[PDB]
Amino acid sequence: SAKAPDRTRLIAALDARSRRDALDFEVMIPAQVVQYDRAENIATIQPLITWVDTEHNAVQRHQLVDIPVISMGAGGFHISFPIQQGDIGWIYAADRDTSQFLESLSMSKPNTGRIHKFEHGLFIPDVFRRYTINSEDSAAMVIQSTSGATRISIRGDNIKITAPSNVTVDTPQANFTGNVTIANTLVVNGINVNNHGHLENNPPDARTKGGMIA
Amino acid sequence: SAKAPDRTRLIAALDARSRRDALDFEVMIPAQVVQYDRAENIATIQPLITWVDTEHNAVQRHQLVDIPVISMGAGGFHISFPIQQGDIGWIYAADRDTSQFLESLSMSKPNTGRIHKFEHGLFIPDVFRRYTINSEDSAAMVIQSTSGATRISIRGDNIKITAPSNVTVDTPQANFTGNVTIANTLVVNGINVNNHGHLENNPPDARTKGGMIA
Amino acid sequence: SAKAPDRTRLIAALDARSRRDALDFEVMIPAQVVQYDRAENIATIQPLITWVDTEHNAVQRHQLVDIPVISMGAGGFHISFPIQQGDIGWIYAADRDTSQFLESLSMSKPNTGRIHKFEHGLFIPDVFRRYTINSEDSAAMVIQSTSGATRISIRGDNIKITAPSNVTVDTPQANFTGNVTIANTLVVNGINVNNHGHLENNPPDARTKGGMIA
Amino acid sequence: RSQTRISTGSRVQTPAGAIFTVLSDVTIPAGGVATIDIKSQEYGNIPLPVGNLIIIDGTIGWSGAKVIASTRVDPGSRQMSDAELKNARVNRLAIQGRNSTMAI
Amino acid sequence: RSQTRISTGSRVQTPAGAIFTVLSDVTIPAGGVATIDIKSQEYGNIPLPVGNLIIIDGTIGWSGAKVIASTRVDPGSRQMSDAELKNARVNRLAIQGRNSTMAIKAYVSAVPNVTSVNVIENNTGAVQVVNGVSFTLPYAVWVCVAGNPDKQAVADALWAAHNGGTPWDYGATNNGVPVDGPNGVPVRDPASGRKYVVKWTTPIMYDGYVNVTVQQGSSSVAPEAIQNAVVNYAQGKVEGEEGLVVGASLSAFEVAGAIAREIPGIYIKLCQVACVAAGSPAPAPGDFTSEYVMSAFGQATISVGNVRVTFV
Amino acid sequence: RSQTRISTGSRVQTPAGAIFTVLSDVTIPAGGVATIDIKSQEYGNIPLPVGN
Repeated sequence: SAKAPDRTRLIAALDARSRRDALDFEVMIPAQVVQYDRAENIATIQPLITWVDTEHNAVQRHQLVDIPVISMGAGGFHISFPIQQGDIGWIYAADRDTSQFLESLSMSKPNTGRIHKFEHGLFIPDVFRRYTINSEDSAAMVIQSTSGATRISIRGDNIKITAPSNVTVDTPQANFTGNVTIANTLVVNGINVNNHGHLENNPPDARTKGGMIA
Repeated sequence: SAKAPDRTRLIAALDARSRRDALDFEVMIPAQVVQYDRAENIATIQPLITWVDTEHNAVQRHQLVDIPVISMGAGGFHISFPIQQGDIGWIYAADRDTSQFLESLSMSKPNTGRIHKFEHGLFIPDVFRRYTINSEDSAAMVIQSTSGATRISIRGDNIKITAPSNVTVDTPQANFTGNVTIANTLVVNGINVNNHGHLENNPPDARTKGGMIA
Repeated sequence: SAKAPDRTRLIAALDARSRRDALDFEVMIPAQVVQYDRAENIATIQPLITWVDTEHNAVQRHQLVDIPVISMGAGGFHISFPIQQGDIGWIYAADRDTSQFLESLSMSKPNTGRIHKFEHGLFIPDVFRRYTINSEDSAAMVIQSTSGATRISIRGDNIKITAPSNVTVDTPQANFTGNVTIANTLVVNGINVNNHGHLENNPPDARTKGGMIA
Repeated sequence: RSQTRISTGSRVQTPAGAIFTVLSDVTIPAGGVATIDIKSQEYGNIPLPVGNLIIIDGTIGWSGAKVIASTRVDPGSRQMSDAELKNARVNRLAIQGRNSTMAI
Repeated sequence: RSQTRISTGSRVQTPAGAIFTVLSDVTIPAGGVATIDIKSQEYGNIPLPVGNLIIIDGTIGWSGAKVIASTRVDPGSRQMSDAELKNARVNRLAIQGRNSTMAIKAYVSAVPNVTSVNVIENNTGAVQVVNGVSFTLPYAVWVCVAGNPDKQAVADALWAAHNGGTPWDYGATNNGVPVDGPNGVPVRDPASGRKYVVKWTTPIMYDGYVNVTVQQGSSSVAPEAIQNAVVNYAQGKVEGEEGLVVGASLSAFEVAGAIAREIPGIYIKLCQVACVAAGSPAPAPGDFTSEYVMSAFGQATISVGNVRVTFV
Repeated sequence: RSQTRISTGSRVQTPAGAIFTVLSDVTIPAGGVATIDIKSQEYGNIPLPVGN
């Protein structure tokens, strides 16, 4: 992969050296996940950009193991996603070796001299256009599922916490302050406000007729 | 752009060569969005860092088209924002041409030989200081609006979901495990539990006086 | 830091020069927060990758003051976390000086010629291992606290909004549409619907005994 | 799943194991593979029938182990028998002979 | 496990300890091992037992702590002695001798971290009291050793300067402080036979105070250079006048002389001193007198704040 | 908090103060430190007794 009119001018070899030195300057490419575990936050990663020789063949790159995955958290308030094999994202490169920094998470020396290499880097997940946004969530922060049915659609004024199954909340002490529009029964402690009743003494144990009417 | 004592010592030309080779090494600058569509997640982008010539004039950079925008999603659980023209962020550069990878989302060769150029890269949105955080949400993950009125303020113990208009939830099967403190009416199925009554046999159809009285 | 057989061959000299010029190429390293304020989104930062001299002593890097911190927002819908002293993440570097761009958020020249130095750049937080995920949130977008107690777990179908203390909602016009499963009292407007009652005319001022019962 | 258990993966048992893998093997999708190993030192060693510790991994592999079917050879060691060769010589003074108690 | 710690590994204590690893170690599979280390320079601040920070190391090295079970040794430095060597010359002028009161004093002074010593021979043996400090036995030598040396080393030195048939009398209750109560340090005789007994005592601690009245005359201003002079004299850095030693007595005239030799031209007016026991609060202005008897057993100490100077 | 107040950080007053810090000093974490000042020019200037 060279040119004949090189080796003739000094600047020819100089620019060839500049190109070869900037070609190995690994910075940032798309990548796919070969392996991952959520407890350790390190994922085996196969880059998605091939190499090509003079004969014009693609040589697939090498898998990168134990690459930390970003979580975007401060004060412990991190954001997690279920990274699985087949996901795609972008892998970055570190200025220096982070193998010694990974195990300690503190001020540490670079273990090796491998500068600007994809051996040490990150993996920011990204779904690209592989997502469907509902028309009602046009201009709204939508945090949704794959196709999108459990979307949290925060708008400029209102919010819409959609889900197809349930909104099971484990909090015990809602301090809600506002009017509701629950168009259904209640089954409050198994009593069903919509069809509940009362008992009195005249008539005694008078099971009041009907259910719940204003 | 040059200095006179260059072209005299070899190392002068060498470090000038290094400076010029590192000046074209595009990595990352702030940028603005001129076009965007949420269906395909590609945005026309105008970089926000001018080039400056010898005469000390700013020549504006060129608009970059079809730049993928990050979404931070894994397993289909992505996060989206209403990317509109005028928002600002940071644009990155790829180690190789990712145009062939963009349309395929799989292992592909670099289409051209353009290395480390802003022609191919990402755009991570970033609001910088253009937001207002309420005092109540000091140490709390606040996911909010521009000024901040629909903030989700997740604290270490409690969570406040504010919204000035409505907190509509489209799921049919809430499983809230606890109690509420809703200090208003209920209008459950249009019956207004707060002002509801009952009827019995003696007196027949005796409309219970008042609404709700404990 | 030099080798004897350098200074003998030209490409020995040239690759020494290339190594030095690539070593000065500041791109991306892990770092820590020394100071921060949420109002201005700039944080004093101490890099977490030491320098190394020939003696094999590590010299701590210099604090990088007034580095903007990413927020990931577009259209004003940004995401914020309580960035505090002692929290770790990764600091990036800008192609040119962004000092003139910081105070204006507009198209401006690079103030100086400092290229690819860590001292202008961003800081993206990341928690790495420092978080605990509950087994119930295995495959689910789960956003929690440090250890994880206020997790919003958006699953493929259902939503689990956990909170140890309260799930206070400040919205005034809830439009929830679906069956609820509140397993406790209601204290609706301080009336305790669970132990509620009614009063009729025959008997007059008759406290209907018991609460809600079918 | 599909971990590349690469050559000389350092492992260790109780009495300073230092056991390497002879050749690199890739994990089968089932999750159970068998590797061939050698000992760093050249001394008579008795590996325990329980997996004790591993050194090198991609953090995905849980652990190795030793089964009953595993082939263990206690190896000879130089001489170590250097002062006790003088002891063993009197006993094995009739190796070249046969058909006798001393030869046996 | 199986990690080799390289030599000259840095290890900084919380108040900038700057300890160095001197010898290489290898971590056994147990996960916890023991290493040895040294202070970087002449002085090392006392390391509070905490988890020592790791600065320069290999990839695997996790952490290292400190426990009381670790050993210690106390440095002593700073010519050592520069100009108080002239004072120590008259004391250790008979180091090369043995089996005498002066030789005992010289050798036990030559022990490190021994600020001062007192030796009484009580040679007119009739029990009684001789030169202060009562003596139970007729013939016996009493040794009061100040400072904070090691008991083993000072016992070895005391046995080396043995005199022969003189026992060690250190009783009389308040007379000194017994180092180990009855049946003191055993030590072993270099001429091999039995484990003998050597008895010496530690002087009673005393806290001293000074009140000074000066005029700040001659247009020479010195606000708080007085207590530095007083503490220097007490510690014995002056030439020809040993500081607060076991046989010393806190004297107003001596304090005044030290203050004057350090800085003249202030016209010192009052130099009351007084003194209290190791504990106790300030002795109130009523106690401040011109002298303290300060019997042979007992050592006074002047703190930096115990000197108060007043300008008139 | 613990800010490295670099040497010759300048300040201004109402009557064109232009007074620099003398030497490098890092403020104590309490929230107040004592510094020294030098005026730029060689004319009699009287700063007002109010923080400006």
